[PDB]
Amino acid sequence: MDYFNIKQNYYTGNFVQCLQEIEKFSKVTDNTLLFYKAKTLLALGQYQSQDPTSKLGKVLDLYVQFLDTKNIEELENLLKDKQNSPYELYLLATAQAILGDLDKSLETCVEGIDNDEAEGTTELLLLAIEVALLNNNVSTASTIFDNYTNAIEDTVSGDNEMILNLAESYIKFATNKETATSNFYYYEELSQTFPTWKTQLGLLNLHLQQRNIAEAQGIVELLLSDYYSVEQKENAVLYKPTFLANQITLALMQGLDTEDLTNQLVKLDHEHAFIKHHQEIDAKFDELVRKYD
Amino acid sequence: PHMETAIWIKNSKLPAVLVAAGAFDAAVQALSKQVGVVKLEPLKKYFTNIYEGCRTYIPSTPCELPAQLGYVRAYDDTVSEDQILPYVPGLDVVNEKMNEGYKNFKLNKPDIAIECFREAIYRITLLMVDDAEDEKLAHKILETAREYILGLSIELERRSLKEGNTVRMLELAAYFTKAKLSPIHRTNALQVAMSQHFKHKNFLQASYFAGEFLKIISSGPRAEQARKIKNKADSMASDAIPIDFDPYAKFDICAATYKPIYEDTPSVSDPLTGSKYVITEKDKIDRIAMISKIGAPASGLRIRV
Repeated sequence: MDYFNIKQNYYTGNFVQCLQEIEKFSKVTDNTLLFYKAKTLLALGQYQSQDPTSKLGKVLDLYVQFLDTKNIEELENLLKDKQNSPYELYLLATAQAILGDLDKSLETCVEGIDNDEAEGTTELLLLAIEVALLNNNVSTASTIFDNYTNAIEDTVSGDNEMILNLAESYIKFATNKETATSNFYYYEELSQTFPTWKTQLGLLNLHLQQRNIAEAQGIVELLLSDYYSVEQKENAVLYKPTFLANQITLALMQGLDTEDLTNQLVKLDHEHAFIKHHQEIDAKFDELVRKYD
Repeated sequence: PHMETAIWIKNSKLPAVLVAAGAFDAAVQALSKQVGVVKLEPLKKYFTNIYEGCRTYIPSTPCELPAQLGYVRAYDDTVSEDQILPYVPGLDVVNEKMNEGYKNFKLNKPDIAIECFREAIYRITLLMVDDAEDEKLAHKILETAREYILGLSIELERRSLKEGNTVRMLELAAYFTKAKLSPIHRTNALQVAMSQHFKHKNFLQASYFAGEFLKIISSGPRAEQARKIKNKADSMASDAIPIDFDPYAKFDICAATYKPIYEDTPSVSDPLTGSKYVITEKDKIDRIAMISKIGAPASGLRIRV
């Protein structure tokens, strides 16, 4: 239906505006509206329980609370055996994957991708593909994606065509296919229409991907340019970790020392993919030095 | 060892790729049979950089989801699925580091310069190259790199002497002159030698070196002193202190003991560096880049895809 705007702003990263698109509805106790609102508020770091009445807006509070204690107790609890909507599940799947249970997470996702609620389904198709690729499952991601695609018709592709292209993108990003054409033009366009850290950072990745350390270099200097790292401190402090991680990899291509000072920031800061891999690899090496005495 | 990774290991088993594919042991074992690599510690940073250098993360949608891994391949869409390999920073950077070396050589900081050449030797070791010109070149750089590590290691060992050892100190300042550096740089070696053999009334060398220098430097402040020194010296074929050094000979300087290895002299080489030592040093680590075993047999440095 209509909130094509609310959405088109969310998946491009500017919650500055994605929230203004929801303001245009005077609390229509709509689940789609509750979802993106609560979700957009979290993003702008201004979440505020949108009501404990809804057995969704309630899962939301539980999920937000979860994020602050890596504790799925009441979240997994207040959902078990109960037949809930994809939206309620999506929040559960993330909780599970954030914790590391990537296999029980894709299950949760599929469980709901294939049930009742007309609404919330495409939002899950994405989270399913994301959670699959995280867990390193490319073809399952592709299949989860292919089955849903070649089936569903023109209307779902209406509002959610954007939610879909995104998933298709992440698959292209791992598959490393059309990384220079179809895929590059995809992020290319997004940044030149929605200059967010999301769109930008994506583009930066397509450059690193492509060896364009030059263009890559630019996209970086720019993200340091006040317009982003000050005139947008908001959804910019949100992406700092991943951004440092991107700089490290760029810096490695140019053979720069920075490899260390830079990931000091991300280390003594976040514990994400790059640092997960970094400690993994760092240790596996010392494990080899012991080994050759 | 995943969808992407497998392709790599399937497509090339050369160290650099093994490292990027996260298969460290496999790589350790290859550098061992191929270049005689034994001591691993000063090689960690290099395994790490290769690995992290071909991986990049793009943000996941709900931001508090962990980022998604993306691979950086060596070539583009238009290549045999056979030739799907990881991106490994190549020679652009090996030079960049070779220069830091030269910069530090002109500045007179051997420590910080040796540190650089060593780094370039390490990067060459885990390099990935496609052309044959580049493979030829990689070795050319490796050669030079060790000639500077060796030459400076000698100058350093010379500076580490307490007076009273002037016999050996004149021996070293002369051998430094034998390190196959580029002429522009060999100048500073000659000047050190030429001037120390002067100082100890050994104008038999003092003259030699100075001339050997003047024939690379027409005029200039320092070049002018070379002249004034070669004259005074030429007028008294003195032999203050005879040293184990024959300019009219063929020999290599032992990278460990810094004594000359003449053509008869039995010696052993270093599989990686190629530096030469006296038989005394067999089975110890090379001094040019504490990584390989001297004399251990190797099947060649594997750089090319």
